[PDB]
Amino acid sequence: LTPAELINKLEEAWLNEKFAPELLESKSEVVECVMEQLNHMEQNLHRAKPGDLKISFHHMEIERIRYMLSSYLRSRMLKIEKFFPHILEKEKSRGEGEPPHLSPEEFAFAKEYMTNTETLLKSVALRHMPPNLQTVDLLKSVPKPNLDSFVFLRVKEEQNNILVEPETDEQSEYAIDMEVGSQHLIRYRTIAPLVASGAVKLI
Amino acid sequence: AKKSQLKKRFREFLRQYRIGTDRTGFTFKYRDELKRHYNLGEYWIEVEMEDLASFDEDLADYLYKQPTEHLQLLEEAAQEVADEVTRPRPAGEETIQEIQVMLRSDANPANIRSLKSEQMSHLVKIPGIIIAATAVRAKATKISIQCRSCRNTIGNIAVRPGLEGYAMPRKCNCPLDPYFIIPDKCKCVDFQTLKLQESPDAVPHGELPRHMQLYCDRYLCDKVVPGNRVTIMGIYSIRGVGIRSSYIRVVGIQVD
Amino acid sequence: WEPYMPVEPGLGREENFLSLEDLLMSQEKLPCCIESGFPRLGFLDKGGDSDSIPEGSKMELPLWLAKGLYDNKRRVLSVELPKIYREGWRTVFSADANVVDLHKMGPHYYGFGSQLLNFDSPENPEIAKTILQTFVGRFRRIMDSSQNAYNEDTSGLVARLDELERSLFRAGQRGLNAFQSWERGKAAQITASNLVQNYKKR
Amino acid sequence: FVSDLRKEFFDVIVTERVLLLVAPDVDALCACKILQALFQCDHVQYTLVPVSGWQELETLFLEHKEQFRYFVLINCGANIDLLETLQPQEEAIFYICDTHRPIDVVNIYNDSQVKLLIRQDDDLEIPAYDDIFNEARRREIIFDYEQYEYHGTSSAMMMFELAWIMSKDSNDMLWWAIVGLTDQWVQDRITQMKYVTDVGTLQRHVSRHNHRNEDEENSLSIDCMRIAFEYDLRLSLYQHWSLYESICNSCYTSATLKLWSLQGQKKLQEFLADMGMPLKQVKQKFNSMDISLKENLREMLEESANKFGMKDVRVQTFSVQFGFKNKFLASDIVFAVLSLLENTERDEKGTDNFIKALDSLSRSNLDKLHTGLEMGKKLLCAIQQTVASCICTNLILSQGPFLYCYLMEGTPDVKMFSNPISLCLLCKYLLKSFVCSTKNKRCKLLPLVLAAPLDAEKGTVIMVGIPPEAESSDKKNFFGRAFEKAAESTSSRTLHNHFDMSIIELRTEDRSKFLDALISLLS
Amino acid sequence: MDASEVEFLAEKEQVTVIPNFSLDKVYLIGGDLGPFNPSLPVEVPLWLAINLKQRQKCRIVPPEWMDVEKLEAIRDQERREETFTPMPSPYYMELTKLLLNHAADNIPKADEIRTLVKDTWDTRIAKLRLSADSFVKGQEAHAKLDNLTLMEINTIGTFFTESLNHMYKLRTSLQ
Amino acid sequence: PSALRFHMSTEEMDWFNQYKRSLATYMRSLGGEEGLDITQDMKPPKSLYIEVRCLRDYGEFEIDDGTTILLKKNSQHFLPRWKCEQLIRQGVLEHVLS
Ligand SMILES: [Zn+2]
Repeated sequence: LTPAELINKLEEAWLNEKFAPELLESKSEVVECVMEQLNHMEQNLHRAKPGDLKISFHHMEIERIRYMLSSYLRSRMLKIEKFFPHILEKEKSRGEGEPPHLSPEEFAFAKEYMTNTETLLKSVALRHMPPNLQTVDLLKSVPKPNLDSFVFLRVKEEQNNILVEPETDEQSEYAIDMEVGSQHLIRYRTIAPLVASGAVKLI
Repeated sequence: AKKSQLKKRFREFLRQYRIGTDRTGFTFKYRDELKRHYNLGEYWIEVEMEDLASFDEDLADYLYKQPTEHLQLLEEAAQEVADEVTRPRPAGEETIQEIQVMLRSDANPANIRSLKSEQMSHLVKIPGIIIAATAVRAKATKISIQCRSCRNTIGNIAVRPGLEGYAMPRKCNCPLDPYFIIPDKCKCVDFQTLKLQESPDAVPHGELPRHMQLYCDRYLCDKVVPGNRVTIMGIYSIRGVGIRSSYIRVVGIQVD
Repeated sequence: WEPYMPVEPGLGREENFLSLEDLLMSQEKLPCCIESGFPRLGFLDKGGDSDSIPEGSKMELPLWLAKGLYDNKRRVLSVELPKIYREGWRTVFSADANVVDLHKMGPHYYGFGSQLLNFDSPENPEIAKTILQTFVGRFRRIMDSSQNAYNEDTSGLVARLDELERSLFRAGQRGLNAFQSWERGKAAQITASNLVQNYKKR
Repeated sequence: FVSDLRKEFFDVIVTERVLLLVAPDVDALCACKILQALFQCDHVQYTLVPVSGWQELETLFLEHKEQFRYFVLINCGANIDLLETLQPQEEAIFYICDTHRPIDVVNIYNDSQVKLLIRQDDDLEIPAYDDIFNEARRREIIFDYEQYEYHGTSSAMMMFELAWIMSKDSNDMLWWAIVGLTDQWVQDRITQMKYVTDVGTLQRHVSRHNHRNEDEENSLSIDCMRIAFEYDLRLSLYQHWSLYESICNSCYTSATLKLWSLQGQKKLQEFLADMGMPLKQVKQKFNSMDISLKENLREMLEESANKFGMKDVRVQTFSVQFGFKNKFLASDIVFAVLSLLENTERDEKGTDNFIKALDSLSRSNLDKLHTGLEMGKKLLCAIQQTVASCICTNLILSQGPFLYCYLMEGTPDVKMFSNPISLCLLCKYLLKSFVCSTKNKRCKLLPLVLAAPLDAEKGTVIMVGIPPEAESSDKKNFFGRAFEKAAESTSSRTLHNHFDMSIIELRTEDRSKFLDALISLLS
Repeated sequence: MDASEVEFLAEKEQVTVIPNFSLDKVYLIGGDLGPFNPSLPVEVPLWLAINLKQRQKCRIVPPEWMDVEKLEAIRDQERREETFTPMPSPYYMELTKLLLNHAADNIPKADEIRTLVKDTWDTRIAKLRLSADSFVKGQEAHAKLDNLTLMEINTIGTFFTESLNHMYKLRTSLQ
Repeated sequence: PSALRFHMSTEEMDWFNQYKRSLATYMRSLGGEEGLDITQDMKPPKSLYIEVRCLRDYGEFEIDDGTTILLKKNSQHFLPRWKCEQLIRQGVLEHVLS
């Protein structure tokens, strides 16, 4: 893995995270590698003599990569904040052998956010409520991801015999043979495993 | 012919005019406006006169002195450009609609009492106040005729704009004058006539204000109601011995 | 990057518990008949002199109350469709959908029409079809109005659109202005958010 | 006295924090624009702060005396001893690029902080160091050296030279240098011969940059700046408003034809008839006139002017055409920027007035330029009306060797002339018109001292004076020294805040004694 | 995804510049920058080329596809096929805008290039509008948008997808 | 700012403080040493130094070099981008383009 391939993987993860309705799989290894490279390059730039153009080149590159990393992490944070209860419930019932969806820091942040929200709602309102009505189930109040949203994608590995609208026969053509390099407009529910396995890129 | 060259020059003006500097960016002004208006359903554009002068001074100078043919060529060029910008139109809208071009300029306005007889068939800019209007009648643009005896048909005849008719043929090509206009095979547009009165300050002392008849067509109808101050840009034209009534074919209105 | 992100309303037969717009849509009243009388609730009816609402009375209850008290047994409450959703208006909608004023008919047309499907009726397959065909027929004009309108007063174009169509219009207008600002080279300025400026106005 | 600029000025401040102080004048603004372009190209941090007078200069220096070490001053702080007033340190280095020729002797003979960027090849008579610093001979030299306040070379030309040495010169910098030179010409601060020499130099540079070639300047796209040399007319803004108003509101045509008088109007009508242009077209906007009338306008105008006693109706200047519609002349930019700098309706936020004036000089703020053009038209009309009113009613009295005129408070558009540059322009225009009108031979070679009600509350009147008009004047002004001596003699309360000593304030009470003492001193 | 981010993805293509300064090899995280020899071509990412041109330190060489004849051929091909056609670059509009706005004295015949790119863009946008209208009218569930660039998608995105989401919600409610 | 705080309840203020602490902890958790501040860098980068102009008096603004800058209305400084983005977004500075 050349560093260029690491940057390309970071870009692909950023773009895939931006257009996905749910919270995709964590990629903490890429984050840590990119952070380490940036940290080393900061000192490598600091040592260099002032007045050199290489300083400008390296500083511009660092500013160009830090933005992408921050945007990816910000998207993940927003998605965690919008759907904390369902994400936490899915994390509790996680089975071994399945890739994790949350880094430990994100898991702690989600726990703290849920605790803050529950404590605030309880203290402000629920205390003075009638005794019978004082329990609110956050698993049935906070919204859920809309896995039926339409997305744009570019195909990397060929897939054949893909079923469009599997639950209805109203569609005239129900079979799609995706080639390599083509782009399609289709629902997210149909092609979620393809995005998960890296065979399809959301652009 | 020179008509084709003039039409090509107008098309180039429409397709190549840009506004802005390289420090911010460039945006084509009339092509984008044509596309936007055609998609919205409004088939018209408002072409300034300083822009056309800056692009081609000769073209602007041929519009201030022979407005009829040059305006017709400009409208045809606008139609062709609008057709090419939105070439893949949705099903049912293959046929291209006609575009009406309105003019505007920042010149100092003239007076109604300053209109000489030399300035006939020239673009003029006169202010005033509207004091009358008429009901929106119909004016034909394309007509088809048919013989009464041998029922020969001569379709797609064009009628000049303004208060000008069409002399029907005598020979049948079946008595003399055997041709009648087919009612349903006629394309018509809106049509209105106004009366412009001289401004209350330009009137000399001890004299009643003068008037002037106006002509409005297509999207210019129902834009001004009596009692509005307007600035009119139009073509001075004619409709006792040798005396002819004179009106003003309005090609632009700026309600104040 | 929009700073404030309120909870989106839920289209279809299901609402969102935390949605403000869905909390106002259900407030709209719906014709109902009291199949079994409500004793000791006659104080609600100002005209009625008795302290108990009699059996068989008809009232325009809010949608949330009708949903709460409804039961398939139809022994506590029965629901009558509003006038806009009966056959008479459905045929008019089928005639041409771009001429009606879905802001005066009801500020939330699609949402309320979908919520009407919770109550069982023999006309639901027709109500759903009418709503779908209305949306399909009105989509194209909304798209053309939103995309091709630059630097022009839009109050005349959004005066006959309900809230869902108004949101679509906003999306189209913000998708056009971004490109136009990019081409003119005004997208390279670091600018404060709208919320900060609005706070500064105060 | 700085001999080299690529090594002693730029490289010293490349990796430091510069602080630019710019005086409010068009030449200073152009020099500042060129310096900012160079600094931004070389990644040099700087702080740009407006400076108006001596007091503001001192206060702003005190504010940032610790945060910065290297200081650069443009068109300010060169005719006085900056070291004594500011009291700087050894580390601080002051770079000064100012057009005032009577440089302070102390700053000339100093190598610690004052590194003057003023060119040493100018007409400057430097006194001997031993005579001044080593006694009546010293006073004689002092009086023979600091007698006048004639201006010098343009700062923008020096900035363009600095950019040229570094090979970082673009068309935008050449245009700013041209605008600075034309600003100097318009204010009438340089002689005609020096203006012609500078025009020749800038013409050489323009010919270098605009290397026209076949199929190279044809395939070259529009929207690229194209500066060209043009021997054009002597009319102000004649391409924006009508030709008639331009003729009636200029300075050469109005003074030569005596347009303030009815016989002048008749002569103007005869001139227009002789040219052969209908009165309708002449009164229309220049961009809407007939093409045929604009074919050979310059030649016919020159001929019909030659018949009517007008000779110098053609001047040498430059143009610019960056796109389809945009096209200006140097004097138009000068007038627009000057109007934006000095505004009375925008008296609020004077620093914002400076900001708008600076922003108008960029090719991305053309709307501000157009507003400046409109304001310049209004200013020209106002000064013409005021000159006509002053001449017709005989408000100018030959009080001894110098003429004295005072603007009444009730006089319309009097708030416009409280500003310095507007007052100077009014003074020059009024003097030229009066010289053209009057018949007394002695009065034709006399100076003018104009006044204006600067502040009503404190009873302060602003005063200005210009050198006597002549066919080939040296532009040398002695009014500052005489004003100072008369103020000391009368124990008057006068202020010299402005960087030009010829402009001072004065209380209403001290007016009469000051005037009488000035008459006695000039006798 | 705003247009600035789409530009940010188009500022990584490769262009050839002819520097005037001299510099040795630079080891960037994304690649190795070739030796900088005056009057010698060295390929650099577009952002570096733009910065160097703005700082007066290079001379941008126009890309191969930026020719009048090639662009006319592309425009004629686009106005001939019903569906979309392959483009000389996936970021042709951003490349054209940036290069023609920041370095026009080096590129010759810039005006005709800008006039032809605009025509191709207009035709492709009209085709995209037809595709959207046909998608909604037919109540389809899939569409094959081949050879379509990112900016053209960004023009109509966030409006097409939301409309399709609402249509799907209104389309399966009784189920 | 005190203006926004005046309209906030005490429990809401406690929630805000706890949210801020959790956010800071998450920021520090990222990577080694000081973490990557997600709040900054909210727009694609284009150049290192940007020309800015003050819009109000803000005392003096200090940089890591140990030297402050007197922020006075209608003054311009050619500072690097990464030091002024927060000030620009708050409304204390304005980005000046050529
Ligand atoms: Zn016949």
